[PDB]
Amino acid sequence: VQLVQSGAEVKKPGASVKVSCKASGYTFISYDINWVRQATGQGLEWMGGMDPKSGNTGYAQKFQGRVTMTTNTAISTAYMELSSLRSEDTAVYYCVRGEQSYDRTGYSDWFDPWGQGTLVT
Amino acid sequence: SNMSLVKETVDRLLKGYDIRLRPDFGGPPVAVGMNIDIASIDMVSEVNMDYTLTMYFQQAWRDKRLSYNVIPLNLTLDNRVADQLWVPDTYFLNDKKSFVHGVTVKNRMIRLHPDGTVLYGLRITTTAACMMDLRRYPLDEQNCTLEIESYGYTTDDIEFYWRGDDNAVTGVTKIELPQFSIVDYKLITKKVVFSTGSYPRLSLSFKLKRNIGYFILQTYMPSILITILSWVSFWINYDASAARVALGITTVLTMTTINTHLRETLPKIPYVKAIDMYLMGCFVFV
Amino acid sequence: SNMSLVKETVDRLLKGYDIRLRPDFGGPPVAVGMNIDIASIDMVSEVNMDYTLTMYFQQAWRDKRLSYNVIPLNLTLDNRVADQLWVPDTYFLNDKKSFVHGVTVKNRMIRLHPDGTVLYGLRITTTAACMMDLRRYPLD
Amino acid sequence: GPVSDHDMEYTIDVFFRQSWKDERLKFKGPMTVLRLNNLMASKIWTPDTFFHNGKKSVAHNMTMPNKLLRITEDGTLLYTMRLTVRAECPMHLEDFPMDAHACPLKFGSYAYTRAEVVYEWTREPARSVVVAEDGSRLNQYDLLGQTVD
Amino acid sequence: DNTTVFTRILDRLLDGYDNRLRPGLGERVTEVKTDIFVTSFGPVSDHDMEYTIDVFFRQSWKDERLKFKGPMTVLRLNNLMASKIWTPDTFFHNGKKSVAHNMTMPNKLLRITEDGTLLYTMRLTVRAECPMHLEDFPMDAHACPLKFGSYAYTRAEVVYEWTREPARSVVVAEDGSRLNQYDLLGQTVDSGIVQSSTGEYVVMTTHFHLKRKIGYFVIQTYLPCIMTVILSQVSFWLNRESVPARTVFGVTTVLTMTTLSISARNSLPKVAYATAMDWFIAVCYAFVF
Amino acid sequence: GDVTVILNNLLEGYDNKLRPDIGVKPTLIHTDMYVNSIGPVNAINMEYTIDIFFAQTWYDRRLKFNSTIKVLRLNSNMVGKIWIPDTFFRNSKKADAHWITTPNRMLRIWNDGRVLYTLRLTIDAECQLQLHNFPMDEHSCPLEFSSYGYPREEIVYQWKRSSVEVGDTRSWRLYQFSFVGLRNTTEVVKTTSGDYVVMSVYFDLSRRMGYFTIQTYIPCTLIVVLSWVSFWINK
Amino acid sequence: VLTQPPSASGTPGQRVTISCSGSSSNIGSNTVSWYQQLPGTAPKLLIYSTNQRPSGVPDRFSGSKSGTSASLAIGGLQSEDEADYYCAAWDDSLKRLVVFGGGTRLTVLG
Ligand SMILES: *[C@@H]1O[C@H](CO)[C@@H](O[C@@H]2O[C@H](CO)[C@@H](O[C@@H]3O[C@H](CO[C@H]4O[C@H](CO[C@H]5O[C@H](CO)[C@@H](O)[C@H](O)[C@@H]5O[C@H]5O[C@H](CO)[C@@H](O)[C@H](O)[C@@H]5O)[C@@H](O)[C@H](O[C@H]5O[C@H](CO)[C@@H](O)[C@H](O)[C@@H]5O)[C@@H]4O)[C@@H](O)[C@H](O[C@H]4O[C@H](CO)[C@@H](O)[C@H](O)[C@@H]4O[C@H]4O[C@H](CO)[C@@H](O)[C@H](O)[C@@H]4O[C@H]4O[C@H](CO)[C@@H](O)[C@H](O)[C@@H]4O)[C@@H]3O)[C@H](O)[C@H]2NC(C)=O)[C@H](O)[C@H]1NC(C)=O
Ligand SMILES: *[C@@H]1O[C@H](CO)[C@@H](O[C@@H]2O[C@H](CO)[C@@H](O[C@@H]3O[C@H](CO)[C@@H](O)[C@H](O)[C@@H]3O)[C@H](O)[C@H]2NC(C)=O)[C@H](O)[C@H]1NC(C)=O
Ligand SMILES: *[C@@H]1O[C@H](CO)[C@@H](O[C@@H]2O[C@H](CO)[C@@H](O)[C@H](O)[C@H]2NC(C)=O)[C@H](O)[C@H]1NC(C)=O
Ligand SMILES: *[C@@H]1O[C@H](CO)[C@@H](O[C@@H]2O[C@H](CO)[C@@H](O)[C@H](O)[C@H]2NC(C)=O)[C@H](O)[C@H]1NC(C)=O
Ligand SMILES: *[C@@H]1O[C@H](CO)[C@@H](O[C@@H]2O[C@H](CO)[C@@H](O)[C@H](O)[C@H]2NC(C)=O)[C@H](O)[C@H]1NC(C)=O
Ligand SMILES: *[C@@H]1O[C@H](CO)[C@@H](O[C@@H]2O[C@H](CO)[C@@H](O)[C@H](O)[C@H]2NC(C)=O)[C@H](O)[C@H]1NC(C)=O
Repeated sequence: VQLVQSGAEVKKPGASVKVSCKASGYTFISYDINWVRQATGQGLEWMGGMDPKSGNTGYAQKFQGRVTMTTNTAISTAYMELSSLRSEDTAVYYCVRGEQSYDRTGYSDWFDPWGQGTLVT
Repeated sequence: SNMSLVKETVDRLLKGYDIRLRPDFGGPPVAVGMNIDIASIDMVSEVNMDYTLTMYFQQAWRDKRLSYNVIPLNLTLDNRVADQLWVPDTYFLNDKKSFVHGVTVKNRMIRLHPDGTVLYGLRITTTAACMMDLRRYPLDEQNCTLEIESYGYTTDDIEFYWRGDDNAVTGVTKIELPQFSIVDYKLITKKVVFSTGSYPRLSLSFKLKRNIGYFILQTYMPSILITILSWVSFWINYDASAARVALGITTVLTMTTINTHLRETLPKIPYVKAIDMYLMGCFVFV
Repeated sequence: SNMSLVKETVDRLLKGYDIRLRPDFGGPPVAVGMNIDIASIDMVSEVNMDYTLTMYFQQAWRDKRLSYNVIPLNLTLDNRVADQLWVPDTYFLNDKKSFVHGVTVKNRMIRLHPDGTVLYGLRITTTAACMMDLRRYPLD
Repeated sequence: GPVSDHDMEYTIDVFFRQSWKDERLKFKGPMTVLRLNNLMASKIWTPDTFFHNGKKSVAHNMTMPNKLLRITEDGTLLYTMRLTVRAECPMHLEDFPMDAHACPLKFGSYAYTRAEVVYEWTREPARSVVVAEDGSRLNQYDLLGQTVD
Repeated sequence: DNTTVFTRILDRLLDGYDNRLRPGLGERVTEVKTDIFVTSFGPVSDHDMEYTIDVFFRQSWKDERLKFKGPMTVLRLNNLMASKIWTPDTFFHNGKKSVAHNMTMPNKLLRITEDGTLLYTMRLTVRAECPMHLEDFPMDAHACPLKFGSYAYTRAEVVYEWTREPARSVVVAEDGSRLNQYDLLGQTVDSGIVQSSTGEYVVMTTHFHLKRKIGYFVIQTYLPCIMTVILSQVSFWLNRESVPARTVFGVTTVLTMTTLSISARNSLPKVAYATAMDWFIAVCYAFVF
Repeated sequence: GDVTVILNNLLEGYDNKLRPDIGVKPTLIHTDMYVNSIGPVNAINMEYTIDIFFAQTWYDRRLKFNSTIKVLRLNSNMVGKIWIPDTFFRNSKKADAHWITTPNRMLRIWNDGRVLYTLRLTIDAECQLQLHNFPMDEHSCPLEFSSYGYPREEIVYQWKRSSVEVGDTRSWRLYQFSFVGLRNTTEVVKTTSGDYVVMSVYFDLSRRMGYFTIQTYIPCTLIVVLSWVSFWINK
Repeated sequence: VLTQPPSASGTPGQRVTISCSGSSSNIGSNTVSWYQQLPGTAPKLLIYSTNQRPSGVPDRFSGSKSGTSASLAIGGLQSEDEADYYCAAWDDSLKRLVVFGGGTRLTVLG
């Protein structure tokens, strides 16, 4: 299972950015695709998730009105669209798969494949 | 005296006792040892995919709160005191309808030992669900289990084991089923892993091998002999048209009657079985 | 108001009542009158040798302790008070499984009369055993 | 009651009387014997007898609990119950339909061992289990006679 | 003294509590977040249009009145305490006879977190209604439901919401299929609003999709019927003078088809309309005639 | 906050053993049903199952409060503390309420003392089918209910405008019968205890012959027409 | 929201423990999972469900959860474990929220 991801992008503030995450090796509709950002100077941050089957999304609080995570089941890609870019938006944007287990006693989530991929403004 | 002395002993033990707290709440896990005296395995129903078993299910743990020194003798208390103690929240993972017998009084046992050990017994009739695979029916072995878990406590709080670890289950060799025969039983303790932790579990597995002589005598012998009787028409000479027609067509009728009466006598299992394959073979030969 | 009068008389009646004692504890036997309004006879099983019947089984006795005169009506009390009064230990000698219906509430009635007469009714289904001789079956 | 050969079980309906001696319940009054309410009969120690081979037994409580508890001034308690026991009768059918069986009814104490509660028949063994003269509800079999032990 | 604090918390927890008032009576809408783990999809009783489902039913709400503070973060409650707190009175709209297991102890669990979050787990067997349309028997596929909701609490008081994405809030165990006759294909979970004479209620539905197996009716009715028709036709190959022989084919094949049809319609429930197997039987009998 | 005080006052100085207005006038109870389904009608036992939502509304001046809240909407919890009529179904062989996950009752108390009490029932009503014209028979099986201990001069039942209403009528588990209609009725019956107001909800059913045709009529007819072949067979 | 030490250290062989502390609505209610991140590459899963170990991570690593805190115990600390270690725990304050920790730079003295 891999989450091969788009190449680097360079853009000036205020320009919408596109990143893409083609998944291969697993039924793309069974699991979810969470987008995690990571600024070079600091720790990880969670951008938001999306269910590849329903389209349901969960963008984080700090990006409530700046993101659009859609998904194309046909080609099994999930491409985020960050907008309203700024100087603080330069960071390595990761595509993760939110593997999950549910049974008698509640749920438990994690991210096993992970990916790569970056953007600078 | 003695009688009163013990009265104050037990009253002191129970006063200031918090039932909400397991033994050694802040400390190491409590270890519960289990026995089962299988009184009976009543009915193994292929239609309902279940079996019924009556057992004397016993558990034993340590409750340092329930420790006494001023008497030596093993105390046995009225079962109504089991409501005021802490008893593990064991449950049978694959049961459907279970009950503790309640005649002439609620059939359970509560026995304290001077060192704190508590023995707690119940007399249970459990209707467990036994997943079955009757492709090979009636030449099939059915592995029917009973799974014992703890509902709310994880391995960090409670630990399960068989008391004796190989003789914990008794009375199984003395079980005389009408249709099966216990060929082996296994005891498996383990810790299963779920999301929020690992929960303890024990598993009593019987292997039931179905007895065959009946099914031979009732189903196969008639069909085989009717197939031979159908063959008999070959020695009957070609001219005997009415004779050979009578024989063959009546053999077809008899095969149909056997098939459609065994369809009722046999348990209603709406997938194909070996017995059905054999009856179809005999029909095709006729 | 009349409701307050009823409340007071009922409270007085149940106050200082000994459920362990039959009426006329030291006196003559208490007489109990039976009525049976047979609602139905459902099935007659000759394999189990029994028959099921649903009936309105009612008893009537005189309890001088439950005597009032300040109101002229026949009080009808919520069935739940039948646990606070003495009721005879009547049992059916040849039943196998019986039960008082409990929908929407426990189907029983307790009624007090000014002269102390208690009228206590139940709605019972009884699977009563019946010894059957089926030599002459079906001409029996 | 009926003996079910398919389920290998039979049904029996009994009046079960137990007498024991509790010295904590002695009293001195004009009455030698007093009968105890059911609420109070639940308040004293009663032996926890159970039927070893019972499958599902019911203690009738219609219209009132079919139990009676009686105390003599000597402290002797008599406790009579009315109950239906659906016991299991393991059957061997080699000689069917010409077979004969000995269906057992075994009872005893749960949780009290031989050193705490000993059971004995109130009279001679075979005079302490009596079948009413009209008490035979069997279609198939013939009850010949019991044998206690 | 590591349990003195624990017992102080447990005793002070229910001071000034009213189990008759839902959390946030006049301020909020109580949001019970449901979640179901189907341990085993029990047998589908074709005669009764019912199906048994054994489930772990977990409901998590928020009770601000149980906010405690102490050395513990999660606090378990015994069933005696769990009867003293307000819990949603969920029921199953189509349920017939649901049984909550209490062996050896009540198969329930209630936990309270510091912030006042209550988690209530129940283990229960629900024997619900599965309305079937057998026009395609035995080639029928059913979609029958498990609808549940609240009693006595309209859409403006208690609103259920699946814990995670609807379809990840109901899960069937791997070995949970206890069906010997059908094939559990999939499941569709949904939320809706039902309007009744008493108010508007939230209803959480879960349709389980079943497909019937054919391999049994094939070899048990269809092949015997087809062979009987073939045998009836084979009578034409006999020479004409053998009148007794051909008459015996005719009549005895009619008898065999009679028996086969009787048996097949004995196997089917007692519906009052023609099924696919019934049409097959009818045409076959017409052929023999 | 305020509701706990309201409830504590309401149940303070209460006596659930006495019907509202015990000595003044009969208690008038308005009854509604909502038939979730009408299960099988097995002619062998002469019984039909039915699943309903039984609702009764009466007036209790002891449960009158003043406050900004116009209605109190409670669980089954309070049901056991206030007076509830002892309504029972006179033609039920075995009925039972539902208790999962929590008792399926419902209580609602208004400002002026109007109480509404709803529960969910599954009743195995009995109706003695007159099995003539089988399978071309039509029946009318009742669900009757009345108070158990309160005679006509103590409790009076009264239907509503849209009291009894059916659901889909397609998910119903009717096998051989077909639903055609229903009627509500009220009568007064004479009992050993007194005169009881008995309310009835007749349900009209018609057996469907699509099964018996193929099972018996067609095969018997064809067997007779087959037996005639002997006539054309030479003597 | 989860807080963990800015950095930790430990000589080879010594057992060092990284800890995460969060409120009761994320760690007290859900399960943490730990994510290693070797210098400059993409983070990988190190522990999930707080105890389970993904295929590939040696038994050396083990995690635990106590109330509202979690700890990653790196026994037999070796050279190649010099990396960042983060912890994530889905939060129940909104239907889809997962909160990462600050991360810990673990260095190998020597
Ligand atoms: C001969 O002997 C027979 C056996 O001894 C005897 O039958 C028994 O009769 C009694 C009296 O009628 C029955 O007791 C009542 O049972 C009602 C429930 O009945 C249904 O359920 C039981 C099983 O009960 C479980 O489920 C209910 C509902 O959840 C629980 O409330 C029970 O406690 C119990 O739950 C435990 O077990 C569960 C597992 O099963 C666990 O999951 C759970 O966690 C618990 O541990 C079934 O057996 C019944 O089936 C039989 O009966 C029906 C009758 O309708 C038949 O049709 C059917 O075919 C079967 O025969 C049935 O399905 C209880 O609701 C009821 O409890 C209320 O009433 C009593 C007395 O009024 C109160 O003291 C009690 O507190 C309850 O009232 C409170 O709660 C109600 C809820 O409705 C409120 O409305 C009420 O206002 C009150 O609230 C107040 O108190 C609360 C305290 O709880 C408090 O929290 C509130 O805040 C408020 O202050 C009662 O217990 C008994 O079940 C029968 N047993 C059997 C085996 O049938 C028979 O009568 C005898 N015959 C004669 C002639 O004497
Ligand atoms: C009925 O089926 C069950 C389910 O397969 C059988 O239980 C299985 O028994 C075997 C033998 O004891 C177990 O293997 C053991 O695995 C443990 C792993 O911890 C290992 O330590 C042992 O050395 C052994 O290899 C197996 O795990 C167990 N399966 C389950 C799911 O519990 C059971 O034996 C069958 N009944 C019989 C054979 O009578
Ligand atoms: C309490 O019960 C224990 C368990 O049955 C008894 O322990 C036995 O004591 C005898 C000697 O009297 C030994 O021969 C057995 O080996 C013991 N068994 C076990 C399992 O320990 C004990 O005697 C009883 N009474 C007291 C006072 O301990
Ligand atoms: C109260 O109950 C009594 C019965 O206890 C009722 O008295 C009956 O009245 C009728 C009037 O025609 C007589 O025929 C009966 O014989 C009376 N019964 C008895 C036992 O004497 C009385 O009507 C009831 N009503 C009131 C208001 O008291
Ligand atoms: C289910 O099991 C529980 C646990 O034994 C039963 O709860 C007991 O109920 C009796 C009767 O009210 C009480 O005296 C006990 O105290 C209860 N147990 C505890 C631990 O307090 C419950 O009654 C059972 N329900 C059924 C229907 O059998
Ligand atoms: C149901 O019962 C009611 C009352 O017995 C029947 O009559 C209607 O009742 C309402 C409410 O009192 C009145 O407003 C209507 O004017 C009544 N209509 C009449 C008398 O025709 C009602 O017809 C019954 N309906 C059914 C379907 O049985």
